[PDB]
Parts: sequence; C-alpha cells; structure tokens
Amino acid sequence: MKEGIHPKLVPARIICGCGNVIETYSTKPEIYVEVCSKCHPFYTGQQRFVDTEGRVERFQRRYGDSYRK
Amino acid sequence: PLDVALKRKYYEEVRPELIRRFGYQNVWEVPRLEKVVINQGLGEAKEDARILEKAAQELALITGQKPAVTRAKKSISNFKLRKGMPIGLRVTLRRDRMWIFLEKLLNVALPRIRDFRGLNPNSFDGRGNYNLGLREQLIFPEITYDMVDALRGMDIAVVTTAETDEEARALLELLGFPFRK
Amino acid sequence: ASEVRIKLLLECTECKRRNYATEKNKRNTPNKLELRKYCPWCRKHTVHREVKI
Amino acid sequence: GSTRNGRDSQAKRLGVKRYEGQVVRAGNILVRQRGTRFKPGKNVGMGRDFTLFALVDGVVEFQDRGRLGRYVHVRPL
Amino acid sequence: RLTAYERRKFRVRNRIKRTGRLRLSVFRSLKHIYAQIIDDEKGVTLVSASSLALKLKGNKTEVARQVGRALAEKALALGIKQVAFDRGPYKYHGRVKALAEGAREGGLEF
Amino acid sequence: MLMPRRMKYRKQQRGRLKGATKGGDYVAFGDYGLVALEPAWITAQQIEAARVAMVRHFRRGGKIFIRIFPDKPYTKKPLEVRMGKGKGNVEGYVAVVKPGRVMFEVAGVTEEQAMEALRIAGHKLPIKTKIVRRDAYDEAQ
RNA sequence: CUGACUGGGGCCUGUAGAGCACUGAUAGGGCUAGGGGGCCCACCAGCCUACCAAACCCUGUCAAACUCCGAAGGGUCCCAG
RNA sequence: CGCCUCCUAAAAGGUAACGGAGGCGCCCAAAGGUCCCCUCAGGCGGGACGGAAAUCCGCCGGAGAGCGCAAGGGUAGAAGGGGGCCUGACUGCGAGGCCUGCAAGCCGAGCAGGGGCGAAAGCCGGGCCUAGUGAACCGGUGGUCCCGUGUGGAAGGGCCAU
RNA sequence: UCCCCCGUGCCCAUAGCGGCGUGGAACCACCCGUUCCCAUUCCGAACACGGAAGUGAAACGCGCCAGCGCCGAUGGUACUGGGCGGGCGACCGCCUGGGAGAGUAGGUCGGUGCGGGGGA
RNA sequence: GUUCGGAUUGGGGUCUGCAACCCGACCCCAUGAAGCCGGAAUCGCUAGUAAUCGCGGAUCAGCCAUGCCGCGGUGAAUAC
RNA sequence: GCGGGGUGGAGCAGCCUGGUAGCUCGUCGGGCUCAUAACCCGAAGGUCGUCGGUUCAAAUCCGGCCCCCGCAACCA
Ligand SMILES: [Mg+2]
Ligand SMILES: [Mg+2]
Ligand SMILES: [Mg+2]
Ligand SMILES: [Mg+2]
Ligand SMILES: [Mg+2]
Ligand SMILES: [Mg+2]
Ligand SMILES: [Mg+2]
Ligand SMILES: [Mg+2]
Ligand SMILES: [Mg+2]
Ligand SMILES: [Mg+2]
Ligand SMILES: [Mg+2]
Ligand SMILES: [Mg+2]
Ligand SMILES: [Mg+2]
Ligand SMILES: [Mg+2]
Ligand SMILES: [Mg+2]
Ligand SMILES: [Mg+2]
Ligand SMILES: [Mg+2]
Ligand SMILES: [Mg+2]
Ligand SMILES: [Mg+2]
Ligand SMILES: [Mg+2]
Ligand SMILES: [Mg+2]
Ligand SMILES: [Mg+2]
Ligand SMILES: [Mg+2]
Ligand SMILES: [Mg+2]
Ligand SMILES: [Mg+2]
Ligand SMILES: [Mg+2]
Ligand SMILES: [Mg+2]
Ligand SMILES: [Mg+2]
Ligand SMILES: [Mg+2]
Ligand SMILES: [Mg+2]
Ligand SMILES: [Mg+2]
Ligand SMILES: [Mg+2]
Ligand SMILES: [Mg+2]
Ligand SMILES: [Mg+2]
Ligand SMILES: [Mg+2]
Ligand SMILES: [Mg+2]
Ligand SMILES: [Mg+2]
Ligand SMILES: [Mg+2]
Ligand SMILES: [Mg+2]
Ligand SMILES: [Mg+2]
Ligand SMILES: [Mg+2]
Ligand SMILES: [Mg+2]
Ligand SMILES: [Mg+2]
Ligand SMILES: [Mg+2]
Ligand SMILES: [Mg+2]
Ligand SMILES: [Mg+2]
Ligand SMILES: [Mg+2]
Ligand SMILES: [Mg+2]
Ligand SMILES: [Mg+2]
Ligand SMILES: [Mg+2]
Ligand SMILES: [Mg+2]
Ligand SMILES: [Mg+2]
Ligand SMILES: [Mg+2]
Ligand SMILES: [Mg+2]
Ligand SMILES: [Mg+2]
Ligand SMILES: [Mg+2]
Ligand SMILES: [Mg+2]
Ligand SMILES: [Mg+2]
Ligand SMILES: [Mg+2]
Ligand SMILES: [Mg+2]
Ligand SMILES: [Mg+2]
Ligand SMILES: [Mg+2]
Ligand SMILES: [Mg+2]
Ligand SMILES: [Mg+2]
Ligand SMILES: [Mg+2]
Ligand SMILES: [Mg+2]
Ligand SMILES: [Mg+2]
Ligand SMILES: [Mg+2]
Ligand SMILES: [Mg+2]
Ligand SMILES: [Mg+2]
Ligand SMILES: [Mg+2]
Ligand SMILES: [Mg+2]
Ligand SMILES: [Mg+2]
Ligand SMILES: [Mg+2]
Ligand SMILES: [Mg+2]
Ligand SMILES: [Mg+2]
Ligand SMILES: [Mg+2]
Ligand SMILES: [Mg+2]
Ligand SMILES: [Mg+2]
Ligand SMILES: [Mg+2]
Ligand SMILES: [Mg+2]
Ligand SMILES: [Mg+2]
Ligand SMILES: [Mg+2]
Ligand SMILES: [Mg+2]
Ligand SMILES: [Mg+2]
Ligand SMILES: [Mg+2]
Ligand SMILES: [Mg+2]
Ligand SMILES: [Mg+2]
Ligand SMILES: [Mg+2]
Ligand SMILES: [Mg+2]
Ligand SMILES: [Mg+2]
Ligand SMILES: [Mg+2]
Ligand SMILES: [Mg+2]
Ligand SMILES: [Mg+2]
Ligand SMILES: [Mg+2]
Ligand SMILES: [Mg+2]
Ligand SMILES: [Mg+2]
Ligand SMILES: [Mg+2]
Ligand SMILES: [Mg+2]
Ligand SMILES: [Mg+2]
Ligand SMILES: [Mg+2]
Ligand SMILES: [Mg+2]
Ligand SMILES: [Mg+2]
Ligand SMILES: [Mg+2]
Ligand SMILES: [Mg+2]
Ligand SMILES: [Mg+2]
Ligand SMILES: [Mg+2]
Ligand SMILES: [Mg+2]
Ligand SMILES: [Mg+2]
Ligand SMILES: [Mg+2]
Ligand SMILES: [Mg+2]
Ligand SMILES: [Mg+2]
Ligand SMILES: [Mg+2]
Ligand SMILES: [Mg+2]
Ligand SMILES: [Mg+2]
Ligand SMILES: [Mg+2]
Ligand SMILES: [Mg+2]
Ligand SMILES: [Mg+2]
Ligand SMILES: [Mg+2]
Ligand SMILES: [Mg+2]
Ligand SMILES: [Mg+2]
Ligand SMILES: [Mg+2]
Ligand SMILES: [Mg+2]
Ligand SMILES: [Mg+2]
Ligand SMILES: [Mg+2]
Ligand SMILES: [Zn+2]
Ligand SMILES: [Zn+2]
Repeated sequence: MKEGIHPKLVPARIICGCGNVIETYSTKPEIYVEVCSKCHPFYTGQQRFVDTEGRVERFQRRYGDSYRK
Repeated sequence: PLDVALKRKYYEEVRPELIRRFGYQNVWEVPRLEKVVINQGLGEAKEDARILEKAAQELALITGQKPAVTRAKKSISNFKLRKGMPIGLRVTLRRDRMWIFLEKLLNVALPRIRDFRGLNPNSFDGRGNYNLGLREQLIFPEITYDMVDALRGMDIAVVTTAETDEEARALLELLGFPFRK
Repeated sequence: ASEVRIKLLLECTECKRRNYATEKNKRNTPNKLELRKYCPWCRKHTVHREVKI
Repeated sequence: GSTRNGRDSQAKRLGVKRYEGQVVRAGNILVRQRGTRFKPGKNVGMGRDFTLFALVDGVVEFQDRGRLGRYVHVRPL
Repeated sequence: RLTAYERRKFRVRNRIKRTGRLRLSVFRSLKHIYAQIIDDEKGVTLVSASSLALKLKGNKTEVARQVGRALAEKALALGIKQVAFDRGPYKYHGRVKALAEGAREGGLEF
Repeated sequence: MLMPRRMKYRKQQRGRLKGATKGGDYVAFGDYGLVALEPAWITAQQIEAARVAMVRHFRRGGKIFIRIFPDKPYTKKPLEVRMGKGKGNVEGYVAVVKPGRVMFEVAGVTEEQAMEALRIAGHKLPIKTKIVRRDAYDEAQ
C-alpha cells in the first residue's frame, strides 16, 4: 500500500452485550456493540422474541361455546 | 500473512463442504472470493458542500483503506451535474482486508441494522456474484454516533469465482450470510 | 484573434528585444506569458516575457 | 423566388501523384489525401496533412495488406 | 478483442520497426528471460540468447544482466553493433532493464 | 394516400427510366398479379384510385397487396414563373416503375373476381398492363 | 524519334449494373415494450384486443447527397511499333 | 458576391446553372512537445437515498462512441482518456515536389545554432485533417547602427520584427 | 529431415463466434510471498520484484463438430468499350470484344518463414 | 414541537341497554397530529364587573354537555 | 417577395445575452355593507402555435409546416 494515506490495522476487541467477544482486526483496538451474530432474534435459529403469536385470531375467539344449540 | 477467522473458516469448513455438494475435480474449480468493492454513490456532494473527506475519513476507518474518488462521466441537467464533478467514493478490498471487513460485516453490521430480516436471496448476479445496500454507515462498529454529521449508507459488491448463483449462494451462506428466503 | 483573444509579443528578458509574436486568451490566462525561447541575439534560451503589442 | 443554397468549395485535387513502377526522387509527393487512405511504408514519410512523399530516390510500390490498410513504398534504385 | 498486454505490445513494437533498426526483442517469463535480435526486413532472426539455453543460476535480475552480456558477446562476432531495444509489454525496469544494461556493457550500441 | 413519413432529403433529381425492373418481377404473395408493360412514374393518386377500385369490386372479401410505393418526390415550379430562382416545390409523390414489376397482387377470391378487379384497376393506370397468375416459376424464385 | 494512335505490363478509381451490411425509406406477416379500447378493480395487480404501434425476425422493395459488392472503360508510368 | 464540406460530376484530375444541402469570419497556455500508462457507445443482470439517465459489480459488445465547432475522410495496433516533465506555438536554411495563367496556396526529408521529453530507437519548426481570411500603397511601434546633401552630429529615411 | 512447446514474423476471417475434448516431464501460465527495485487518482487487480509447495481450474497451445460468421465456382443474366439499326418519344434491338452483383453447387473449425528448448 | 399540546389511529377491557356495524360514554396499553399566539376583519365587559376556577340541576337507560340554567372561590385595568 | 409576430381567460413583458416565466385586469375563496359595486386580505391557472434539430439543459438558438400584422408587387 501507499504510506500516509492509510489508517493502520491492529488486533481488535469487539465486545457484545451478550458478552460475546470477537477476535479480529480493526482501526480501533476496542469496540462495544449493542447486538451481534451470537444473540440476534432472526439469527438464533428462530427465537421468535416477544411474539410466538400464531396470530392468535381469528377462529381463536372461543368465548364461548355457550351460545345455544 | 494474517490469520483471521473467516479466512481460516473458508479453507477449513467452507471449502470441504463445497467440494461435497458440487463435486469439483480441481481445487481451483471450487468457488473463491476475489474482491469486495465498496461504493458510495453519494452525489449529494455534487455542488453544495463537495467536501466529503468526512465520508472518506469514515470509509477509511471502516475498511482500513483509503477510498478513491468517482467523478461524473457525463454532464446531467436534471441532476445538476458538471462532467468530471466529484460525486462519489470507491474502495476495492482484496485478500486479507477483504476477509477482515466481511468478518466484521457478518458478525456485527447486519445485526445492528434496522429491523434486519435477512439478506436478499435474489440479489444474485446470475453469474454468481452478489450485491447489497446499506442505509447507514452507523451500521458498522468503528463509527460512533458522535463522529457523524449525516446519514450516508453505501453499495457493497462481492465478486466470486463461481459461475452459477447456486455455487455462489452456497459459498456465501457457508461463510455466514443470513438469507430470508 | 478577437477582443478577448489578443495578440502579443515575447520580449527576451535579458536583452529586451522582441523575437516572437503570438496570442493568448487574456481572460483564461490573465498573467503575463512566460516561456523559454531561443533568443537570436543572446544566442541561447532565455525566459521570454509577454509585452504590449 | 430565391435560393438558400448556391455555394460550394474549391476542389482540392487530391489523390495518388505517383503510380507503382514510376521512378521518383527524394522529396517527390506520392499521394495527397484526407486521412490515411494509404499508409507510409519503407522510405515513405507522412506530412501533417497526411501527404505521403518519398524519403529516397527510387521506385514506387503499393501493397494491400488487408485489415492493415494499403501501403506505399519506395525501393532504392 | 485485444487486451492491454496485446495493445501495449504493438504500441511499442510498431514504433521500433519504423526507425528501421535491428530489434533486440526481450521475452520475460516467470522463470526465464530470452532475447533475440531480428531483421524485420527478412522476417528473420540473426542472433539469440536466453537464460534457458545458458543454464543460468538463481537471481533473475543478475541472470538477466548475464544473458545480456551474452547476447552482445555472440553479437559483435557477427558485425552487429547498432540495434534498438524492444521492451515489448515490459516496462523498462527490473529484469528487462538489467538485460539491456548487460547488452550495453557487452558493447552492443543503443 | 401513400407517401413517406419522413425522408433524409426533400427534393430528388429526376433520373432515368431505362431498362426492365431490377426486381419485384415475380408473384410473391397473392394468387394473381398486375404487371407493368412499360416504364412510368405512377402517382400516389393513381395507386389509391386503382386500390380503391379493387376493394370496390370485392365489396366484402379478398386481400389486396400493393408492391409499389411512391417515395420519389415530385417537383413543380409555381404557375407562370420563369426559369430559374431555384428548384420547384414538392407537389406529389411517385413510384418509379419499370417493365416487368408486379404492382398489385390479389388473394382469397375467385379467378373471375380477380381478373376483373385487376382489369378495372388497370384502366386507372397510365401504362399498359398484363395480368398474370402464380406459376411454379414464381414459386421457384 | 522523343508525337497523335496502337501492343504488352504494372499501379490508380467507385460510375453502369446490382445489393440492403451501414444512413434513411418501405408493403405485408410473425413476435412483442408502450399507449388507446373492452371486462374487473382502488387494496394493486390481472385478462381480452378484426386498435394505433418501438425494437427484433421473416417475406418483399426504394435512394444524387446509402454501399457488403462492383464492371466495361478511363488516367498515369515502363518497354515496343 | 470571399472561404470549407457533400452531391450533381458521366470510377484519374477538372467541370456549369438564380441546381440540391450545410457550415466559416473562431478557438486552445493546453485542446501544445514528449515519455508512460489506459480503451469506447450500447445491451442484459445485480446495487441504500437513486430516477430512462449520477456512482458501483459482472457478462456480452471491432467500433455503432470519442476526436471543441459543418461535413467528409480518417482513426482504439489511437488521432480517443489520465499523469509526469516541459515550451520545437524554435533561430539560420532547405534537397525535392503537389497545385497552378500570374500572384498566391500546400507538403517537406536533411545540415547548423541553442533547447524539451526519452534508458534508448527516436520524436518535436503547434493543434487527426481539409474553413477561421486580405496583395500593394500610406503610416504606427521595438530593434538594427546601413544612408546622413561641404564636415562632426542631428532631421529624415533603409533593413529585421510587429 | 519429423514431432511438441516458447519466441517473433508473413498471408489478413478458408485464420472467426459457439460447443466438445486434450496437454503440465519440458516450456508457458496461473501460483507462493510483498523484504528489496518498482507500483495503485483506493487495491501487489495492473505494473514490479524475490520465489517454486500446488494446478492445468483461468489463460494459452493442440484436436474434433459446419448452428452462426467467413470464403465461393460453372452456367446464365445485367451492364458496357467499339461498330450498326428502330421509335414521336419514354425508350428498344442486332454485331464484335469485355463482363458483373445476387443466387446455386460447394469450401472452411487455418497455412507458412526464421531463431530457440525438448524428444526420436 | 418539549414531562408543551392531546387530535389521529392500533390493541385490550368496564357499563347502560333487547340491541352500541352504521352510531354511545368511560377505563387501560401503545400511537403523540396540528399548533411557536393567529391575514383583511371582528366580539364582550364599567366592580365584586371582566378574566380565571371548580360545583350542581333540568332533559335523562346510557349519552355524543366542550350546550343551557344556576352556584360560589379568587379577583383587576380604565373612562381625559 | 422582404420585415415583424403566436406566452394562464383578455391584453402585454421575458427571446437579443439558453438554466430563473413577470405586469394590469379578470376568475375563485374570505372581509366591509341590509345588499351590490368599489375597496381590503388570500389563492388558482401558461407546460410558451406546432413537428424536427443543436445542447448537459431550449419560451430563448437553428430548420420545417401552420395562422396573424405591416410593407412591396414597377417599365407593361
Ligand atoms: Mg437473482
Ligand atoms: Mg455505528
Ligand atoms: Mg462469479
Ligand atoms: Mg417566397
Ligand atoms: Mg435565398
Ligand atoms: Mg448550389
Ligand atoms: Mg465548382
Ligand atoms: Mg475548383
Ligand atoms: Mg468540391
Ligand atoms: Mg487515389
Ligand atoms: Mg509531421
Ligand atoms: Mg497535425
Ligand atoms: Mg505489387
Ligand atoms: Mg516493397
Ligand atoms: Mg518472410
Ligand atoms: Mg432532369
Ligand atoms: Mg407525371
Ligand atoms: Mg418534376
Ligand atoms: Mg408561398
Ligand atoms: Mg429552377
Ligand atoms: Mg421543378
Ligand atoms: Mg403529383
Ligand atoms: Mg419497378
Ligand atoms: Mg391503362
Ligand atoms: Mg430474391
Ligand atoms: Mg521511334
Ligand atoms: Mg512518352
Ligand atoms: Mg506516348
Ligand atoms: Mg496503350
Ligand atoms: Mg443505379
Ligand atoms: Mg438498408
Ligand atoms: Mg437478406
Ligand atoms: Mg436508381
Ligand atoms: Mg453518388
Ligand atoms: Mg450510386
Ligand atoms: Mg481497369
Ligand atoms: Mg471520368
Ligand atoms: Mg490506356
Ligand atoms: Mg494501362
Ligand atoms: Mg518507342
Ligand atoms: Mg476573405
Ligand atoms: Mg467530382
Ligand atoms: Mg466524383
Ligand atoms: Mg472525379
Ligand atoms: Mg493536376
Ligand atoms: Mg450562409
Ligand atoms: Mg494535460
Ligand atoms: Mg491532442
Ligand atoms: Mg502531456
Ligand atoms: Mg456500460
Ligand atoms: Mg444496470
Ligand atoms: Mg432504487
Ligand atoms: Mg442506475
Ligand atoms: Mg465515430
Ligand atoms: Mg527540466
Ligand atoms: Mg522549389
Ligand atoms: Mg505558381
Ligand atoms: Mg487557399
Ligand atoms: Mg538534442
Ligand atoms: Mg537526458
Ligand atoms: Mg525538422
Ligand atoms: Mg485539437
Ligand atoms: Mg484547427
Ligand atoms: Mg493562410
Ligand atoms: Mg494607391
Ligand atoms: Mg489601390
Ligand atoms: Mg513605411
Ligand atoms: Mg553613418
Ligand atoms: Mg552633413
Ligand atoms: Mg563636435
Ligand atoms: Mg560619419
Ligand atoms: Mg546625439
Ligand atoms: Mg530608424
Ligand atoms: Mg534614425
Ligand atoms: Mg516583418
Ligand atoms: Mg507461438
Ligand atoms: Mg506462427
Ligand atoms: Mg474456439
Ligand atoms: Mg485435463
Ligand atoms: Mg483448451
Ligand atoms: Mg508444472
Ligand atoms: Mg504433475
Ligand atoms: Mg513458493
Ligand atoms: Mg514495503
Ligand atoms: Mg531484502
Ligand atoms: Mg501478486
Ligand atoms: Mg484448461
Ligand atoms: Mg498472455
Ligand atoms: Mg469438416
Ligand atoms: Mg470478399
Ligand atoms: Mg456469390
Ligand atoms: Mg460468369
Ligand atoms: Mg454503343
Ligand atoms: Mg441491351
Ligand atoms: Mg454483347
Ligand atoms: Mg463474349
Ligand atoms: Mg458489376
Ligand atoms: Mg459471382
Ligand atoms: Mg472455421
Ligand atoms: Mg519452426
Ligand atoms: Mg528445434
Ligand atoms: Mg411532534
Ligand atoms: Mg352506537
Ligand atoms: Mg408530550
Ligand atoms: Mg409545525
Ligand atoms: Mg417555545
Ligand atoms: Mg393564549
Ligand atoms: Mg389574541
Ligand atoms: Mg384594523
Ligand atoms: Mg353599563
Ligand atoms: Mg340529576
Ligand atoms: Mg347525565
Ligand atoms: Mg361523537
Ligand atoms: Mg358540567
Ligand atoms: Mg394570451
Ligand atoms: Mg428582447
Ligand atoms: Mg437570459
Ligand atoms: Mg372574490
Ligand atoms: Mg360586495
Ligand atoms: Mg445530446
Ligand atoms: Mg427553460
Ligand atoms: Mg425543442
Ligand atoms: Mg429539444
Ligand atoms: Mg419555430
Ligand atoms: Mg399596401
Ligand atoms: Zn451478542
Ligand atoms: Zn536576448
């Protein structure tokens, strides 16, 4: 490479909020992230976060079977 | 040269599994990465504040490599464009710096992305190459909220040595690209 | 040759004689022309300078 | 009734000046042309307006080298 | 459909012929470096020299300088003195520059 | 009626009418044809007259093929002017037609239906004509 | 003896004719963006088109200022009458 | 009404009309010299803001792009695009020819002076080319130190340049 | 004197597009590195250097196939130099010498010079 | 454009009523619009008044009442 | 035949000197008035006669066609 135009690469410490640490190289020796590959919802198989909804509607009402027949 | 995780992972896990699925008879027949090119079609800096050392300083931190200018090929009325006007940046990553960038890209960037639901399956060249877009450069780890004046994403082109989308798809998924469908 | 594209001379900066005549666009090139040319008097090259025609 | 036309230019008398097998002196003009219809070959100069002329005393020869164009030569006598 | 290698090759070679000299054309491969002096008026090679024919050693650059002093050595024996350097697609530098300088010390004129 | 939709040049020199046709000399589409026996500039006004006549016989039915087209611009100086002051103005368009061309071909019609419209068509033309039907010679070109 | 003309030989040319490869023109057919039209929609797509019609392919044609071709001739130089 | 391009023009050159069409009366200090490197328009596919069209990746694409400006010719085996160093957009000449009634117009190898680029072979006396122009008379201006009306100067003229 | 490869020419698509197959001992290429010379409007991609673990995957070279491209007769015609007739013309004929273009048959998946390196 | 402002909507509940789709009120989670003091123009009030604050009642199952009829708390400026 | 011209609904600018469409009236919504006018406050509407070309870009520069105004059309 040309000298004096290039940011310098060093061993880097990317930290996640799950406590995943990643061994890599970067222009900054230490970085923290909010999220990573090791914990993300879409990422971890199909960990369907806050909603394992299945909708639930619309057959789902069912309140109740008390209307007469 | 540098030992890094993805570069290592390619030879160790990606290489053999690929030779499995498609049964190549030559080591060079099997899919490789050649280059990842990063681009910022910018052009918001056509006239206005054609001082984009702020984004060249950005891209230089993201990739550890000084971007080059792109300039207008032809003048355009509707775009307010003088021929030769400075309208974008482009850095070409090969070899070690290519891996290191993809490494941070796959492990960090795409996760930090707004409502990420997987890379687009269909952005495949037809000749086995792949392209994707970013709305924000904050998506990376080396760019804090502080050091930015404005939102500026980018174009990302990854070239394979593959011939079909299918070998390309496999090479990239095996490396660690998250596809929705 | 025009109103903006003027004619001019080059004066040898050493012996002060004019040995070459040419033109320029005085809007595109407001400074005086400076060029090295063979001066037939000094018998060598000399910086020649644009002077009024 | 009137014409918005009327004009044309002076003819320029272009073309080959010396044909193959003709004896020429150094300097003789061989071909007058607009662009390189013919190309200078051995012993043949080309001037700023494409004019092919002989560099040595001798005899003219033409050669048609396909996609390489047509060439004029002078062979020393 | 030509390539930069091919075009550059013609580009310098065409300018060399026009000056009518004998051409000292140089081939440089990954291992070896060859050189032949050609009379283009006959389509004919008049003298040659190559590392591969001289069975020479290691350092490509010194190897070049040596195949150079060689080519001249055989050359002056045939009366050849004036000649012109065909740097082909190769930038005048490194291995090729070295062969050239070898030819010069040998007394070949250019 | 027929005329070019646009052209590189507005006015065309007159030229000649020597020789038999260069082509157009064999039946190519329909069942019967009308062929020119002598040279002429056939005007668009005649071609349309001849065409209309043929559709007028058929009423409902048939298909008419026009194999000539008026692309040559026709010039005339304004009435009562003297020679000079430039070329006349374009006033109409003509089809340059030499001996042996098929100008019109018909299809989808009885033979008497075709002989007759081609005949009636023929009267509308400034030249002599011969009616011909498709032969293996036509087939073989 | 070098001339008009003539014989052989080389080189030069873009006409007659022809051709549609380029620039344009061009009739019908195929295929098919774009619109127009008729169904169904405003949830945004769809379907039919004896409608006008790009580009492409086919058949068939036109051109002083079109040429993938291309004569007979003509010009010039050498040797000879 | 002068100049350039095309056709008419009958395949050398030339060729008329109040025949058919267009352009010029500029421009560039780089759009010049040279060394080094580079290859277009367009089509399909892929890509945040991004559109028919900005910039990015791939594949096909001999030239349909580009070459300041009209047209023709030429041209990527560059005359097109980028960069470095530069001013040959030279002084003194010019063998030999194109064209041609004259006068003009044009092309030019080579020798010398002093230079520019190049390792060099070499190239360079402006520009891919063909328009961008005006003979002489009269005078202005810088230089030259040639004549100077008895003599020394001067006045005024000659010569080179504009 | 024959075969293969590396150079460098000539002929200027009968040499090209596509498809299939083949070659790594040798040569060539990719290749292994980026210390050094040198280099990127960023990138050792290019150019360049020092190399020799692998591979003929890309490239290249060598063969095969006529789908495209390219070449293409014989015959006949158009036209025509010169010589004659015919028509009021537009135009049309005969004689002698010359003779296309289209198309048809058909050919083509190159030939050859010189110098190197290897093999018989 | 905020701990200002509380429209718009999404989701979930209570109640009245035979019945709240058109078409009720209320509660809760989330959404958090216009609006930075209002163009030409124009209204009310002379003292316990104007301004500001809450409370009740009639109608009435519930209620689209921010309307109306009353009631007190605090409480001015100014009239040449 | 020569010169000038076509721009919201009416009538004129902008064109020469390419990038930006303006003025008065009129229309529409509001205000004053019992009401109307006038007057006051806001607001809509020209894709520049066409088709072609030059340009990076055309109301503007160049060509074609169309319609309008003015002048000419003489010795005969
Ligand atoms: Mg895809
Ligand atoms: Mg960030
Ligand atoms: Mg690929
Ligand atoms: Mg008139
Ligand atoms: Mg006129
Ligand atoms: Mg004329
Ligand atoms: Mg003339
Ligand atoms: Mg003339
Ligand atoms: Mg002419
Ligand atoms: Mg000629
Ligand atoms: Mg020259
Ligand atoms: Mg020149
Ligand atoms: Mg020959
Ligand atoms: Mg020769
Ligand atoms: Mg040979
Ligand atoms: Mg005539
Ligand atoms: Mg007539
Ligand atoms: Mg006429
Ligand atoms: Mg008229
Ligand atoms: Mg006339
Ligand atoms: Mg006329
Ligand atoms: Mg008519
Ligand atoms: Mg005909
Ligand atoms: Mg008749
Ligand atoms: Mg045919
Ligand atoms: Mg004699
Ligand atoms: Mg003679
Ligand atoms: Mg003679
Ligand atoms: Mg003769
Ligand atoms: Mg003809
Ligand atoms: Mg055509
Ligand atoms: Mg065809
Ligand atoms: Mg004709
Ligand atoms: Mg012609
Ligand atoms: Mg012709
Ligand atoms: Mg001939
Ligand atoms: Mg002639
Ligand atoms: Mg002759
Ligand atoms: Mg002859
Ligand atoms: Mg004789
Ligand atoms: Mg003049
Ligand atoms: Mg001519
Ligand atoms: Mg001619
Ligand atoms: Mg001629
Ligand atoms: Mg002449
Ligand atoms: Mg004019
Ligand atoms: Mg420059
Ligand atoms: Mg240049
Ligand atoms: Mg330069
Ligand atoms: Mg492209
Ligand atoms: Mg695209
Ligand atoms: Mg988009
Ligand atoms: Mg785009
Ligand atoms: Mg071009
Ligand atoms: Mg220097
Ligand atoms: Mg002379
Ligand atoms: Mg003369
Ligand atoms: Mg002249
Ligand atoms: Mg020198
Ligand atoms: Mg030097
Ligand atoms: Mg010279
Ligand atoms: Mg230029
Ligand atoms: Mg010029
Ligand atoms: Mg001149
Ligand atoms: Mg006088
Ligand atoms: Mg006079
Ligand atoms: Mg004087
Ligand atoms: Mg004196
Ligand atoms: Mg005196
Ligand atoms: Mg004294
Ligand atoms: Mg004296
Ligand atoms: Mg004195
Ligand atoms: Mg004096
Ligand atoms: Mg004096
Ligand atoms: Mg002078
Ligand atoms: Mg070879
Ligand atoms: Mg060979
Ligand atoms: Mg092949
Ligand atoms: Mg193999
Ligand atoms: Mg192969
Ligand atoms: Mg090997
Ligand atoms: Mg092996
Ligand atoms: Mg190695
Ligand atoms: Mg280093
Ligand atoms: Mg070292
Ligand atoms: Mg490398
Ligand atoms: Mg292979
Ligand atoms: Mg190669
Ligand atoms: Mg075969
Ligand atoms: Mg041929
Ligand atoms: Mg043929
Ligand atoms: Mg024949
Ligand atoms: Mg005759
Ligand atoms: Mg005949
Ligand atoms: Mg005959
Ligand atoms: Mg015969
Ligand atoms: Mg012919
Ligand atoms: Mg033939
Ligand atoms: Mg073949
Ligand atoms: Mg050999
Ligand atoms: Mg051998
Ligand atoms: Mg807000
Ligand atoms: Mg309700
Ligand atoms: Mg709030
Ligand atoms: Mg607001
Ligand atoms: Mg505030
Ligand atoms: Mg308030
Ligand atoms: Mg208020
Ligand atoms: Mg008021
Ligand atoms: Mg009161
Ligand atoms: Mg109550
Ligand atoms: Mg109540
Ligand atoms: Mg309500
Ligand atoms: Mg209340
Ligand atoms: Mg108006
Ligand atoms: Mg004006
Ligand atoms: Mg203006
Ligand atoms: Mg109103
Ligand atoms: Mg009113
Ligand atoms: Mg344009
Ligand atoms: Mg505008
Ligand atoms: Mg326009
Ligand atoms: Mg336009
Ligand atoms: Mg107009
Ligand atoms: Mg009058
Ligand atoms: Zn994590
Ligand atoms: Zn001097």
